[PDB]
Amino acid sequence: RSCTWPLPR
Amino acid sequence: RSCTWPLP
Amino acid sequence: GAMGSMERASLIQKAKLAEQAERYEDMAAFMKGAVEKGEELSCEERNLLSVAYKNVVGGQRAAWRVLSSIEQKSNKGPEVREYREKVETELQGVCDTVLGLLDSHLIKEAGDAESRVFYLKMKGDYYRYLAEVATGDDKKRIIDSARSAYQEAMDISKKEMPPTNPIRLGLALNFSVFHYEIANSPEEAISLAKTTFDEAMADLHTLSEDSYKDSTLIMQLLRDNLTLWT
Amino acid sequence: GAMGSMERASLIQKAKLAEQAERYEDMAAFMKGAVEKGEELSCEERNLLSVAYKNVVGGQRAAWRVLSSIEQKSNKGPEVREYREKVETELQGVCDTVLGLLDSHLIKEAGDAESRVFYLKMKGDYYRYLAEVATGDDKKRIIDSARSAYQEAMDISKKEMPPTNPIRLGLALNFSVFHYEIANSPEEAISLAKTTFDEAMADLHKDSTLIMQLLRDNLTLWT
Repeated sequence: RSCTWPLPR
Repeated sequence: RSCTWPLP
Repeated sequence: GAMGSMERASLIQKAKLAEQAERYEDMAAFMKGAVEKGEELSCEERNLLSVAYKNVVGGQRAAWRVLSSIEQKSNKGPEVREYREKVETELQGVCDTVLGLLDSHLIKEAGDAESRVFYLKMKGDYYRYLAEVATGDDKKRIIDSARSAYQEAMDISKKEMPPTNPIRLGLALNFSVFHYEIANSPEEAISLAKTTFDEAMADLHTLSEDSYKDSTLIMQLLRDNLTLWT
Repeated sequence: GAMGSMERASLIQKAKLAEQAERYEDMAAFMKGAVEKGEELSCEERNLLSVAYKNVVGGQRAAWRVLSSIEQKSNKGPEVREYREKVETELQGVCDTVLGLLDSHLIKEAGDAESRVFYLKMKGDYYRYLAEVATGDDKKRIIDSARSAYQEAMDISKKEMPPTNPIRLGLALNFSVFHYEIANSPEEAISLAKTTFDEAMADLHKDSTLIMQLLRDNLTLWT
């Protein structure tokens, strides 16, 4: 689950 | 803001 | 229609999958299909139907309120009206879908009291949502149709159910809100909510393990509404 | 198309209402209308386009992941696979729409480096969303299109942007995740993240330091 940009929410 | 059932 | 070629049991299973995936539009479409097979819903299936359409219409109602109050907070430029009408038309589309389902398939003379009351309460609730956004002659026919659906559900629930039955309470809660917020009859709202809360109090003894969590929660919302209104 | 009769400024204004209403599909459709007017997006408008499509595709990616997982843990009946397929098809339509907009209207020889990098990064990103659900020969074509877009954006960001610019940073982040999670190159991945993080500390002194955490957070997960 590596993070990406932009994030959600 | 009255409450109703079912709630969300 | 589009779900015509799918097995009833596959539609129920896919509705439960749409629920896990938080795809409530999908979930509603699946339950509509299951209903159109013409077989009665179990308790669990009723609950899938209600959850699907409450989430869909709940998001539309919340969107409509946001835009409505942006349309007032500056009351020009027609963009806010136009988008507000657009969300309004979609909301009416969903209500009409649900009212069509209740009329064509779900509201019957037969079946247990739970099921009868549950469908008629849903009918009142979905006319009430139409009422929230209607004007003119439309509004008056809509309010009258909501009242009549609620009143019939009330008559069955008083004759055939105990006063702490959750469906009974939930019904009386929503009807009290209709009085207060739609029919502009706040004394009617207040007396129904109190009478209801009290009759339920007078029997909290005779309350089921499974029902207790729900019935007490709803008695709590009646108390919270009475506080808001006095 | 659906939005052809509406004024550009009205479409932008309606996209902002939709955002406030959390109606991200309407937001996307409004912004697609605006792009189809054929004029450049301002920085504010690009972000409306980004945010609207990210939310739509975000929801669909999360739903696909829930269903794929139920499908893995359970295989006993075709239903889960059918619904996963259906979500997969909707995801792919959205990605195709975004890539259509980028190739037909947004990606130009002209403009701010920032603007050209933004759109090439979006193109790598939406090819990467396709690669996440793809198999076989199609996956290999999609991986090469993602790579080629990201690489082109990387060339520009390095010749024309500073190492702390959030777009350049986000771009290298996503491309490294692509390397590790999609293109099966942990070597290239790790190197890119370290090098990108390194060249950022050396120009430090916001949205810059989030993305710097994320480069380190990923590196933890990976090594």
